[PDB]
Amino acid sequence: AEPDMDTSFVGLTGGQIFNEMMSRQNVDTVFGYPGGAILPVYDAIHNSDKFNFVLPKHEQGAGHMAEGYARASGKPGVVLVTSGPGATNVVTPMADAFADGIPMVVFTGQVPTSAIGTDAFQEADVVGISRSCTKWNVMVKSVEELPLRINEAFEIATSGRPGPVLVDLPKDVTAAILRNPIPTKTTLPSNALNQLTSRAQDEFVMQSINKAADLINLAKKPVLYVGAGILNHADGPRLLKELSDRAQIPVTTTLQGLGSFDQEDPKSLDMLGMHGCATANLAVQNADLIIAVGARFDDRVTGNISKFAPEARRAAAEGRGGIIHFEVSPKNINKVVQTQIAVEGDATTNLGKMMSKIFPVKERSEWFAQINKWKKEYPYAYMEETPGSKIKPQTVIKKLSKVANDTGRHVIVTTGVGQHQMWAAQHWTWRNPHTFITSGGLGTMGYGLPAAIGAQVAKPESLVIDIDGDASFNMTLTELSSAVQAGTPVKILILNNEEQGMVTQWQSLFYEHRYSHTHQLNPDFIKLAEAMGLKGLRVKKQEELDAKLKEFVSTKGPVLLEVEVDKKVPVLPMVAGGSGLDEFINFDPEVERQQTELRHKRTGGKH
Amino acid sequence: DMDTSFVGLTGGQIFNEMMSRQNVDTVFGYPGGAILPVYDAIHNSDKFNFVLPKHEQGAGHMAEGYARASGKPGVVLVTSGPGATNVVTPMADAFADGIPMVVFTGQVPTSAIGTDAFQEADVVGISRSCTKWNVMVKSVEELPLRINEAFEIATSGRPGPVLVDLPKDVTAAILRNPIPTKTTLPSNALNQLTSRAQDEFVMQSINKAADLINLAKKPVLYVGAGILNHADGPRLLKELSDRAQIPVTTTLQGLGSFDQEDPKSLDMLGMHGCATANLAVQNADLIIAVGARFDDRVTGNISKFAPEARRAAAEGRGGIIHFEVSPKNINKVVQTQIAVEGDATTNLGKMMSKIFPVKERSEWFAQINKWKKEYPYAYMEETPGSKIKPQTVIKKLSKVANDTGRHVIVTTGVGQHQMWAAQHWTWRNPHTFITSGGLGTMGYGLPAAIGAQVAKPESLVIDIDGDASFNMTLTELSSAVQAGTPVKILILNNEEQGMVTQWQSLFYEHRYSHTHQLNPDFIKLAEAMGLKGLRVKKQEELDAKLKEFVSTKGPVLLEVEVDKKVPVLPMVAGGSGLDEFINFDPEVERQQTELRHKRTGGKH
Amino acid sequence: VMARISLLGTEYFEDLLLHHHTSTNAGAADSQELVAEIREKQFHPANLP
Amino acid sequence: ATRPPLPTLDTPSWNANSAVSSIIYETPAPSRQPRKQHVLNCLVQNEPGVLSRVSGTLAARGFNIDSLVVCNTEVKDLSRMTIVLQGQDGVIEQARRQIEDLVPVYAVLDYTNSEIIKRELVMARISLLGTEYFEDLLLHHHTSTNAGAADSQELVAEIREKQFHPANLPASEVLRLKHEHLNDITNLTNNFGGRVVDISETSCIVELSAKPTRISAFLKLVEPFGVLECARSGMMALPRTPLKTSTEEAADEDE
Amino acid sequence: TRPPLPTLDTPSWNANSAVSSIIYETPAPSRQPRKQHVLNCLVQNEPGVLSRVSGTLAARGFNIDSLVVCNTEVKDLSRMTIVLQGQDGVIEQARRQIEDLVPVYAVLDYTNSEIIKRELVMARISLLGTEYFEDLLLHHHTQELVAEIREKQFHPANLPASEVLRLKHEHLNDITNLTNNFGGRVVDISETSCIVELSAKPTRISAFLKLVEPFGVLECARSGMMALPRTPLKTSTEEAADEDE
Ligand SMILES: Cc1cc2nc3c(=O)[nH]c(=O)nc-3n(C[C@H](O)[C@H](O)[C@H](O)COP(=O)(O)OP(=O)(O)OC[C@H]3O[C@@H](n4cnc5c(N)ncnc54)[C@H](O)[C@@H]3O)c2cc1C
Ligand SMILES: Cc1cc2nc3c(=O)[nH]c(=O)nc-3n(C[C@H](O)[C@H](O)[C@H](O)COP(=O)(O)OP(=O)(O)OC[C@H]3O[C@@H](n4cnc5c(N)ncnc54)[C@H](O)[C@@H]3O)c2cc1C
Ligand SMILES: Nc1ncnc2c1ncn2[C@@H]1O[C@H](COP(=O)(O)OP(=O)(O)OP(=O)(O)O)[C@@H](O)[C@H]1O
Ligand SMILES: Nc1ncnc2c1ncn2[C@@H]1O[C@H](COP(=O)(O)OP(=O)(O)OP(=O)(O)O)[C@@H](O)[C@H]1O
Ligand SMILES: COC(=O)c1ccccc1CS(=O)(=O)NC(=O)Nc1nc(OC)cc(OC)n1
Ligand SMILES: COC(=O)c1ccccc1CS(=O)(=O)NC(=O)Nc1nc(OC)cc(OC)n1
Ligand SMILES: Cc1ncc(C[n+]2csc(CCOP(=O)(O)OP(=O)(O)O)c2C)c(N)n1
Ligand SMILES: Cc1ncc(C[n+]2csc(CCOP(=O)(O)OP(=O)(O)O)c2C)c(N)n1
Ligand SMILES: [Mg+2]
Ligand SMILES: [Mg+2]
Ligand SMILES: [Mg+2]
Repeated sequence: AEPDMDTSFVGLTGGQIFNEMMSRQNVDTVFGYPGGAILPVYDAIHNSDKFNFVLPKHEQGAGHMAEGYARASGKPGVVLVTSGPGATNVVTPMADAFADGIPMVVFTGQVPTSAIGTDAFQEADVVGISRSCTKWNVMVKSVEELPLRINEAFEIATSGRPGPVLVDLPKDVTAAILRNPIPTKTTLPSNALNQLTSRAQDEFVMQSINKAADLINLAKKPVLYVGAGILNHADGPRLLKELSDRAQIPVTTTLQGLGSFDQEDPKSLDMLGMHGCATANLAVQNADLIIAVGARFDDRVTGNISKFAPEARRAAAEGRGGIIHFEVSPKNINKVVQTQIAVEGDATTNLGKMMSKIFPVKERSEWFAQINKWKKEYPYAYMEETPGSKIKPQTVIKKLSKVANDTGRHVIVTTGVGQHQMWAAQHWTWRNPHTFITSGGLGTMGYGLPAAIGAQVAKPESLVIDIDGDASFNMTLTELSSAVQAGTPVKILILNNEEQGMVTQWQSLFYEHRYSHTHQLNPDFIKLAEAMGLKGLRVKKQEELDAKLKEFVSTKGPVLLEVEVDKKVPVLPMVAGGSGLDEFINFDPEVERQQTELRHKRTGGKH
Repeated sequence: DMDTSFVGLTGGQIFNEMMSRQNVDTVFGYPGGAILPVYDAIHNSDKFNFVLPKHEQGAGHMAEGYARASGKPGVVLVTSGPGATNVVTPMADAFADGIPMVVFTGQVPTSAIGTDAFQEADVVGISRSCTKWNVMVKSVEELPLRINEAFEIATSGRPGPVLVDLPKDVTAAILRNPIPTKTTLPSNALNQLTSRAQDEFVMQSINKAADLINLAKKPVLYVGAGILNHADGPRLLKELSDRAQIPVTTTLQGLGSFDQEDPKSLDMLGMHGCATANLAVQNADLIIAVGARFDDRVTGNISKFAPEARRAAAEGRGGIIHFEVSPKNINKVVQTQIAVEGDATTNLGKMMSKIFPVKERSEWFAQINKWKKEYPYAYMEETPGSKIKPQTVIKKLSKVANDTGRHVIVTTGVGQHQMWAAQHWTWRNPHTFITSGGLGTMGYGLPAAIGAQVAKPESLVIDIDGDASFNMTLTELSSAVQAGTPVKILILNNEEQGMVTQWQSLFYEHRYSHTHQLNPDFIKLAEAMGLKGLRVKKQEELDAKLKEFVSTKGPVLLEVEVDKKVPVLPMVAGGSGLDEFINFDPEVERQQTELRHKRTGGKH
Repeated sequence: VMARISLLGTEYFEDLLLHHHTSTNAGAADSQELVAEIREKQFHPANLP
Repeated sequence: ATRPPLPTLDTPSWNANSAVSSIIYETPAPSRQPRKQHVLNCLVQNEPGVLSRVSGTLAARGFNIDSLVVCNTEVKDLSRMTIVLQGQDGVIEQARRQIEDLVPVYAVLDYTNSEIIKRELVMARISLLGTEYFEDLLLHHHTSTNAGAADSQELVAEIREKQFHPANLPASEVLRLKHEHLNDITNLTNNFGGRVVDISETSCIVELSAKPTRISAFLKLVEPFGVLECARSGMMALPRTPLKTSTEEAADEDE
Repeated sequence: TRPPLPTLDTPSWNANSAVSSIIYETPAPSRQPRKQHVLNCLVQNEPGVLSRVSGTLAARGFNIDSLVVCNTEVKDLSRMTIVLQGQDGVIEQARRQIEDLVPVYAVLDYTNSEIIKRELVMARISLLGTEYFEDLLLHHHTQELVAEIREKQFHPANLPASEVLRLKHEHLNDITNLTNNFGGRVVDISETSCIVELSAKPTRISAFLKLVEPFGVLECARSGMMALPRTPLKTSTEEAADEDE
């Protein structure tokens, strides 16, 4: 062989190599759960001073904790579990990180290579199982390949669009001792294509940048459709501000794009999509040019694809507008919507390579007229509190938003999945990048608490708040004790409506209030938190809301806060069915009262 | 020959009708935005009961406890995306233990498939490696056919999990055409005239088997879970064991198939099986495998597995006979001499006539009873002022539950508590021990207990769980209250991961690497979920607590503080054969107790 | 492509398919006027020297 | 149900006795022909009157000449004549010495008892209408010499009332029989290394070049189809040198 | 980098030079033309005949390119193919001159009819090339030029035995390809020569003998010319749609 040969690992076992590889890959923390087939590795990382360790009560926690670590630190989340049941429990975090583009390197144990395909004890086709929900996976056949595969794993998990990779580690491989020099430098097949077509591709993207700037300067009603792609670079958000200030372009963001733009800015369109504000939705529909930056046109965002962006589409047929897409992967170009100008590569890099081609603009009176009109005509409206009424969910978010902000701390917000997830995205003011961590692509319940723990590990002195739902919290509440053991002072907020809100909303609207198994039996969260070793606070009456929120944030250490919110409240606005973004269903104080009395009639007063 | 009784019904409504047709009376599931058309149809359905867990993994484990305790398929109705990927572990668990299960997962509309849709996962591509057969229903016309295929496959041959993906548009669609419901299985279409030649082959295999059994002088019945998949299983096993005076050893999943209060009982085989059974196997001239697949946890070192059987086989006087339902597991691990394909129970009846009745096996049972009265399940018992021993808790509860006069079903987690609940508990009744053996999933005890309680509402379902395992899925503690299941949760809290620590104390110089999790207040936890919490940490307090525990009218949790760092013995690990076990010795444990304190600095 | 092709003509092939079709369909003696019609055809082997 | 029936041929097998009885019965006869014919090769100077002078000499001395062909070499004023004779060695050698003594000849070589490549050329027109038509066609031209009518009616009517006579066959079947006969003749001439140079509605012309013993066999196999017209050359030859391996020629046991 | 490859750079014609080539190469006649006539004699196989027809044609000073007596498969019936050249009225005199002979049934004129004229040729042809052939001819022609011939590069002398072996088979192949194209065959192969066989038109026979001539022809023998008329058939649509009447 002709490549370089390393002798630093000669004499070390497979497990002891793994310990070194973590320091060679700059790993601060490893989330995992010990097991039989992975014992040689755990024996080698025993009291290791190369990285800390977080022990969950369930492997699904380890995965979700690793995701929270990656979303907050920007570093690959490492998971070290065992074979069989330990490897099948990290499938959901992998599938979740595969859709939201979160860098993970999952290390699963495996039965000895001499037992593969013998229906062995705790044996599973982990590679086959995770094949569709991972960016790439491999089973290390020998100790010689071990450092090579690890480097391949970390590179793939961070190259292009970040994602999860799985490295299957047989016991006999991690237990055996390396005795020969080995290759270490990676040679990915994808890099062989880029090396051959380097000059041709780098000029092709520049040509697209030229055509992009020409179309941008030509636009008169432009809209920056910003996604999670701009957050995968340190200089991401700042170049977004620069582009938005230079040409006076309004900025709307996806759910995973929140935080990439200061929402205190007059050019902030806030969130768009299914439960996005009408201002952003109408702006997208009426814009003549859509500049998609780091987004993939999700079906929760575009709504009806046929009715998506009528003005921007017809402007393309006149050569005065269209859609510009800044993507890192050609896979997501011309997949959902047809694009007139495609700019391949890192969005932040290309934006900083287009600044010298964008004509400065100071005023768009006609275009910002409709935007500011929509902001006043279509705000985030809801049935606010009345004297002698149950606490409203939207209000809690608004109050916690200013309370957490008036601490001077760096606040990181994680959520579950449901009505509380949307309300936390709507009524929270996002200014800082990597401060909102939620499961949007796959929408995994029980994501709130473990992601909060993992994010807390990445940012120890940061205020990490978990805005969770009662049903979501009842998925992985076992990790409460794990938070104590990990020493993470996470802040848990449970908007308890004693129901599966998001599902009941669809049942109330599309299934004539026929609530089928959407009301689970919640436990006493206060007694639960204390049983786990945390502080428990409950708010029933409306008056105690402010006083408890201050105590909830001021509390040193992990604390759980339950807020009994009003039930059967639909998240509005809403774009569902065959409705376009301009065909949203807005809030109506009379309709909610009508639906309330109708609900009591059909449910027999039960709801 | 076209069905037309579903015309006008929606896919979800057809699903509801198919459940009654498949005699389904219980469904374990969790709603979602893609399985809504189905849930709207089964709303207040009087055709079957519904059990709502707090996690989909719970539903899967509840379905297994239901399946193994009733013999009926466990039906799972979850949504797409995360709702489907959360049932992967119990599917892989059921795929290993061979548990009849039909998992219906939701799916995004067919118009959005292949567009990285919201909550879309390749559930077919994922569950393919851990299911007998899966399918994505392409149209409502195919739905009654696919469901029929699912239940048939899940219960034919060796039982197992099947997955049926239900697209949103499919379940919402209204059927407007006559449909085929008759299954067209390829492996079943092979039986044109081949059934005759094969039926002669198995019968001649019975003849050769019956001859070899009569020729054997030191035979051993190696029994697994395959004898439990038939009602007359345990019945025919006893008839043969009495007829030919053949001793019976069972696997972990074979427990309950044979009366352990019978003089011919050999107790459990394998890694943590008693020496009596292991030595019987290693010194047997003929091994009759009935419903077992020679797992690596059972055979120990495959090179040394039953030398006397192989030697007798080379001399034409014995060997290994294998009763297996699927030829896949025949000659996969060990080279059998006689193969009896098909249902083990069914074939045992056809062979029973050709077996020569044996009065007594004097010198063979004399050597067995010698081993049996020389290698008991010895362990360091309690001393005045000592901590509560885990093995003793199993002992006492095995009698307390027996004194109730109620049908007792026992479910366990995974670890030391699992093995001790299999060794020191006396098994006499079939389908009363439900544990995760093939895959060994932690957090299996509580949900399987809830599921089994649904299957047998009269039975006393006791969950012998561990502290680390209980932490995996203790969220379903609240599910037990809502399901109305008065399950009995027993936690052998050693405040550690005993099964891993044991391997670290034996093979890794007592280096405990992250094997000590922080347990919650199990008694405060239980009452927060809606149960009653009981705790015992004193010897003279245990017997009274074990009775209050069992006699509690409803869901209840009992935490028993047990002694730490106590290895499960005997233990056949490494390259050691079944006869090369490691037995208990009071001095050896007393020495390592002193060695551990020095190496751990008095911490452990 | 690799295909095994009969040399006994269409009549025999028409006969051959019917034999293997009634071995998977039903065990009853159905299609009596088909085997009797395919046979006693002018260029069926059984009617030629 | 029964498997589709097949009338088993069951081709009978030989036994040791009937097989030998067959081979012995099918034995020909040794020396059915006398002494092998002799081939002479004349090297003659090409001057006017050589063909009349040579052939005239053999006729003036009553030599039984089977064939005589004059071949033009690629040398100016030089021709080659190949002659085939019959008789004893003493008579034929005299014939050689009689021709060689002539003025316009260089030398007359004796190719008998020598390895040569005998060649002959034939071109024949073959009927495609079959056997019955050939009987009709041939008998028709015979009446132009026999001068008979009422007596020949017994024959021609018998011929035209045969089964496979074109008059009794449909126009479509005659067409197939033409090409079936054509394919038979074509396969027959191809095996002999010949060619089909002409194809018509009613006949075809075959061309073959080989040794006389090969062509005569060919014309006998094509004969049943009906040879309408034939042109068969004499016989020319070119000397061959019998190659032997170095191991075979090393056997110089002339002790 | 650059993987080097020599550019042949094949030149192309223009409209002018292309015509200039065609005009230059196209065939042309010569002074005092000549055409071929073919006769077919049906004679009785009596003693003589061959001397009679040849004598009658020689005693009148006819051209006579070939005679060729062919045997019909009929008892006592021969056939001759006489090739002539001259004016149409001159060769007609020859036809009536032969037909008058008593054993001659008739003499048919095939010069104005579609016929198949074939001629057999058997050549030996050396494999050793031109240089050896010049040596062999000069050897039998019974100095200084002998030395110059044997000092040529591709003579068998001053040339390795291996290259001679390959040049033998190289020539053998080149001859074989010629015989194949003309529809002939190689009937014999020795260590120094290869006897070939060909039956075709005399105009094609001479063409083959001219092409294989440089290889050096040792022996040769041309039969003459055998003629058999094609069975009358040429057109399908002009059979009755001639309207010449
Ligand atoms: C109950 C619920 C409701 C929801 N409703 C909404 C809603 O109303 N509105 C909404 O917006 N979301 C909503 N979602 C989430 C939605 O389903 C998607 O997850 C969301 O659209 C994802 O945001 P994104 O596409 O911008 O980011 P991603 O899904 O992560 O897509 C990133 C894209 O940018 C590209 N990219 C990645 N990195 C880079 C880079 N460095 N440079 C260039 N390109 C890069 C990638 O190739 C990819 O195509 C909801 C989720 C849930 C659970
Ligand atoms: C920590 C731990 C330790 C363990 N240690 C042990 C141990 O020491 N000893 C032990 O025995 N187990 C042990 N196990 C379990 C072990 O891994 C296997 O699960 C166990 O061997 C399974 O028992 P089985 O093979 O008999 O049943 P199965 O694994 O279910 O196999 C049944 C076999 O019989 C066939 N079969 C099924 N149904 C029928 C039928 N109706 N008719 C005929 N044939 C049929 C099947 O095809 C299959 O081949 C342990 C598990 C854990 C988690
Ligand atoms: N009835 C026919 N009319 C015309 N061509 C025919 C006929 N039958 C056969 N042929 C073709 O003529 C070919 C024979 O011609 P050949 O190859 O010998 O060239 P040729 O000797 O130069 O003939 P010609 O001098 O007439 O051009 C046959 O191989 C065949 O392909
Ligand atoms: N030097 C050779 N000696 C013998 N045979 C040869 C030699 N060279 C070639 N042959 C073979 O002889 C074959 C000639 O076959 P041909 O049809 O002429 O046999 P033939 O007419 O019966 O003559 P003969 O009686 O000499 O064998 C060549 O095709 C070739 O396969
Ligand atoms: C997990 O075992 C394997 O991966 C395996 C599977 C098939 C064949 C061989 C092995 C390796 S092993 O037999 O030596 N077991 C092992 O390494 N660890 C080990 N740990 C236990 O407690 C956590 C319990 C336990 O089985 C009861 N096995
Ligand atoms: C789950 O939706 C789909 O499977 C899906 C995926 C891609 C494209 C289209 C669909 C169907 S849908 O847009 O009409 N949504 C739906 O049926 N249910 C639905 N329920 C919600 O609450 C539980 C929330 C929610 O997304 C926010 N969608
Ligand atoms: C594992 C899983 N199962 C099912 C779903 C579908 N689902 C989405 S939201 C929801 C109900 C949860 O509501 P909740 O968590 O209490 O938040 P809320 O809407 O009530 O505020 C469900 C079942 C999911 N996203 N994940
Ligand atoms: C999901 C999962 N992770 C890891 C393992 C490996 N494992 C087997 S037993 C065990 C420790 C559990 O000990 P415990 O449940 O408390 O029972 P104990 O032996 O301590 O009595 C572990 C981690 C497993 N079987 N399943
Ligand atoms: Mg809720
Ligand atoms: Mg424990
Ligand atoms: Mg021609």
